[PDB]
Amino acid sequence: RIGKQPIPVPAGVDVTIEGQSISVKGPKGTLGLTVAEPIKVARNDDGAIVVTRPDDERRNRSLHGLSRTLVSNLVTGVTQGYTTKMEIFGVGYRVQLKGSNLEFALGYSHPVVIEAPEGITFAVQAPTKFTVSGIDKQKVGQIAANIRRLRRPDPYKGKGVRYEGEQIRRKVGK
Amino acid sequence: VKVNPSVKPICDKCRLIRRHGRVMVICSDPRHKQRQG
Amino acid sequence: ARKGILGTKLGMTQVFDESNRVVPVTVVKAGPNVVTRIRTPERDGYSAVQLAYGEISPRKVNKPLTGQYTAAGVNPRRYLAELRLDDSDAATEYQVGQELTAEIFADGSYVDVTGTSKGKGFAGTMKRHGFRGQGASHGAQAVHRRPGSIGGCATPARVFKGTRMAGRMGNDRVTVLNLLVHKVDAENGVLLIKGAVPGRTGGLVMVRSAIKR
Amino acid sequence: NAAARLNDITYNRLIQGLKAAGVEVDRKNLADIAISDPAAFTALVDVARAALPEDVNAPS
Amino acid sequence: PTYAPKAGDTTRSWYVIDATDVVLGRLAVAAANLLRGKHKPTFAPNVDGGDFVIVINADKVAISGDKLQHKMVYRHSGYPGGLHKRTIGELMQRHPDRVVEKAILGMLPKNRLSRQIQRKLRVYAGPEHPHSAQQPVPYELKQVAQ
RNA sequence: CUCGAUGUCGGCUCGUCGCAUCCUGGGGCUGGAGCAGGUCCCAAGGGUUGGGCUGUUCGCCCAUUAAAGCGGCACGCGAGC
RNA sequence: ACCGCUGAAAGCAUCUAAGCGGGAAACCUUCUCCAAGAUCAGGUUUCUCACCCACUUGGUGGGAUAAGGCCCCCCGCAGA
Ligand SMILES: [Mg+2]
Ligand SMILES: [Mg+2]
Ligand SMILES: [Mg+2]
Ligand SMILES: [Mg+2]
Ligand SMILES: [Mg+2]
Ligand SMILES: [Mg+2]
Ligand SMILES: [Mg+2]
Ligand SMILES: [Mg+2]
Ligand SMILES: [Mg+2]
Ligand SMILES: [Mg+2]
Ligand SMILES: [Mg+2]
Ligand SMILES: [Mg+2]
Ligand SMILES: [Mg+2]
Ligand SMILES: [Mg+2]
Ligand SMILES: [Mg+2]
Ligand SMILES: [Mg+2]
Ligand SMILES: [Mg+2]
Ligand SMILES: [Mg+2]
Ligand SMILES: [Mg+2]
Ligand SMILES: [Mg+2]
Ligand SMILES: [Mg+2]
Ligand SMILES: [Zn+2]
Repeated sequence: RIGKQPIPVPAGVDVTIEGQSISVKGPKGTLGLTVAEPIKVARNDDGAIVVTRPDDERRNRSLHGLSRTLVSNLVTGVTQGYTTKMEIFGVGYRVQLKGSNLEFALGYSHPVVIEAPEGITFAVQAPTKFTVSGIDKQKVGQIAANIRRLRRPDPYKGKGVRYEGEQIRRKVGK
Repeated sequence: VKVNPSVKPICDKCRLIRRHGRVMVICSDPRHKQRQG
Repeated sequence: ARKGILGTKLGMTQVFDESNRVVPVTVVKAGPNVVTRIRTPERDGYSAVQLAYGEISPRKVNKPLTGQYTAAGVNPRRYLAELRLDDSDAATEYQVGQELTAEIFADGSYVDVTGTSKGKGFAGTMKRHGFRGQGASHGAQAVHRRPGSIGGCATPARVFKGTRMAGRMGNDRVTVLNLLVHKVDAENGVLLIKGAVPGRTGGLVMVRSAIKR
Repeated sequence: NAAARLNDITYNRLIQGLKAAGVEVDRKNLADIAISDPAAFTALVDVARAALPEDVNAPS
Repeated sequence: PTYAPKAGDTTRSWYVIDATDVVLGRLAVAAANLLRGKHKPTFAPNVDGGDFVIVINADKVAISGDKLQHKMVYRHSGYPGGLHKRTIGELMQRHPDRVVEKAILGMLPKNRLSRQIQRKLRVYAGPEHPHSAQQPVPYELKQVAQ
């Protein structure tokens, strides 16, 4: 079903096609993507994005619903940029900005610094709460998955870095 | 994981999927991770 | 920025430092050198610098080798060797005719010293590879220093390539790593290098700065 | 087979076309014309190609 | 008396084969026949007939995705445990001319005259060859229709 | 297969190879609080001690060790002892 | 091995089918050594850079030399 549904475009000032290619630009930075070769991307009446396919294969149905939710991440990620929201639990654990970087005090014998790459901006809101922002959904969630594995998963005291709202498993201990 | 040539779901929320050419069981309870090898 | 010099080993002696410990040094005359040729990557394919060393009579050097010095404007020397640099920024500090001396090394720096090890002749297996031999008694017939077995049986019907055996030993290029520089004497042109330096007392020695530090 | 393929036909179909036209030249002399007289070998290709059936894959 | 060629009758020429999308099996076969002279009607298996082959663009040959990972190249040095192995995918980065040249030299006959045949083969990686003093004519792959 | 000869245990000497891994290296699960473990998966680069008893292999014992691995190679190796 | 992010076929979900990461004494570079007999026999330089004779006038035979090396001589911590 996904892929058989158009892409709503709020602004999309240069949603273009140049020989099996696509680009986007708007209030934020620009983003590029190349759809796989059987899947054609085309226009609706509103200048929007509607993708097509040859019909009923094992491999063309897969690349169609895939390549819908990759093009729509561009026109969402430029208008409404993605922010992952993470929290710090445990007694004595905290987080600060050393400039553009992000230090952690996770019970180690050294402060763990995380060098922020291009396109990613860190921001804290509390000593136990912070956010990771950007425009690319894969590039944001890759950085937020590096921070989640900074400590070993601890099922006894809950000491670690988490996503907000998620519920890790807990054991009884002694 | 458990590495046994016979894998099957144990509880009612174990999915049974296929990745990288081998059949494995993922779940929420971590003692139900199984694969074939 | 790997510096290097050619020199002559002069023997060993001992010296005392500030903590009143004894330090076995090995005197190396890091003599005056000169460049005579620069290997550039666009002309020769790599980056290096020749170094000429040693006093010699100008009649003992033949006409093919004399003319290689006339193209550089240097009197003929005895030895001639290359210092291998990295693959970029070749000769911004080496010119043809530049005099290199012994005080390019600082006190307390580390050096890597390469020369030719002393010869030991046709050496048996207990000296060359450190075997054990059979016993000295308890019946051992004529095998007191012999290597024993050298293979299996009908499988495999061959001695493997690389089996350790008797043969000549010495005359090998041996590099000794991370030697401490106790004192450089700029008045005499002498490095006091802590430890052992391979060679007979008078052989050629290349003293290069360490990479392992 | 080397000289049939300078005249865009396989050896597979040259022997078929020279039996469908009644040319009983043996392979010794057919390989001696190919070296010594090449214009007399193109004519034996055009005899064997024209005498070949039109759909060579259709059953007889 | 069938024809056996004299010395001084084998006339050689210069071909150049581009390899921009050609698989390694189609190109090693068409270079092996062209070096030995199977395409010439004056063929004799004991005479080094055949032309020169210049293979340009060997870093762009068509090898599948599952062969740049799992197809191995073995050498043995003679010393025990001296078996080494490198994948095709880590030979197509350093020495891409050796991958095309190994596929040709396994398709020549295993005899003495193939060591003179393989002296007529130049394999390069880029699109540029030094043999412009000669005039190499290009050679495209053709299949005779049947 | 070998009877017009293929010299057999154990030890010494020198090896080489497999991984069904003893130590060290990387992990999942745990009836894993920690420290130590149990179990499974990945991994063969190097290391794997010296004595008492016995012809011994094996095995028990002593003092250690990061550990004192299991096997193939004519139960490797007597034109080497 | 194991852990992932994005993400369908399968409106959910899933480390995967397109695509991208983290990952060990194993592998490959790095460090030491041998190595162009690597017959694809390599590279940058320097020196000599020259005569005479006969014949069946040949990528022919000889002779005499340059640059240069070897033998002999004095030896070595180099060595059967
Ligand atoms: Mg994997
Ligand atoms: Mg001696
Ligand atoms: Mg002894
Ligand atoms: Mg005797
Ligand atoms: Mg004796
Ligand atoms: Mg055969
Ligand atoms: Mg007999
Ligand atoms: Mg464990
Ligand atoms: Mg294993
Ligand atoms: Mg071992
Ligand atoms: Mg290694
Ligand atoms: Mg006693
Ligand atoms: Mg063994
Ligand atoms: Mg035995
Ligand atoms: Mg045994
Ligand atoms: Mg015995
Ligand atoms: Mg024997
Ligand atoms: Mg590493
Ligand atoms: Mg060398
Ligand atoms: Mg070789
Ligand atoms: Mg040479
Ligand atoms: Zn379960």
